[PDB]
Amino acid sequence: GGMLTLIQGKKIVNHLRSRLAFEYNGQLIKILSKNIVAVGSLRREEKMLNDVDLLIIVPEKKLLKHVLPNIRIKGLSFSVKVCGERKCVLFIEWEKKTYQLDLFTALAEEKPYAIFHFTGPVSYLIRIRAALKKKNYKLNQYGLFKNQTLVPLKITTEKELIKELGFTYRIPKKRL
DNA sequence: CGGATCCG
DNA sequence: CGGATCCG
Ligand SMILES: [Mn+2]
Repeated sequence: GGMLTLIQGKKIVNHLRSRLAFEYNGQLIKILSKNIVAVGSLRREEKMLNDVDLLIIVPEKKLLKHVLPNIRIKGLSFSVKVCGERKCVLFIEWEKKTYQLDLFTALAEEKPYAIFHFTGPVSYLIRIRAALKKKNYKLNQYGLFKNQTLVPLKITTEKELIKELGFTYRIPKKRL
């Protein structure tokens, strides 16, 4: 995959917002734009992008086996590099060039944890998770855990989650 | 099928 | 830090 400018990345994301679907028992089901979240370095507003990352919120657990393994993009030709229920890396054709598109899935209850994780950057997440680890927690893209048991937090949004964990909220571009 | 190498 | 996917 080639490099994208921030503007080029946003044009691709806007194009894909209405064009993602998946096959379920032989029927095409379109993914709702509200269930597609730009994440990764594009969400952090980096000037150049190595790839475009999209998080797909899956409303029902029964569909995880179906969404990414049967993912479809209207119009654009693409190839599958790797694909499973949780991560699918595609090489898409866009204006006569090939780019890397990373798709990730989160279930509804995981959404703020997934937004936090997939926004990154890695260095930011490592220091936050290291701090929680010393207090006997484990943080991942699925939830907050203590002794491998989910700790349910009274939060809905990524912002609420970051503050409930004990950290000041930073806008994505300022996370480092 | 698991060490290697991806993903944030 | 923590997790996902598959080449070999
Ligand atoms: Mn990325």
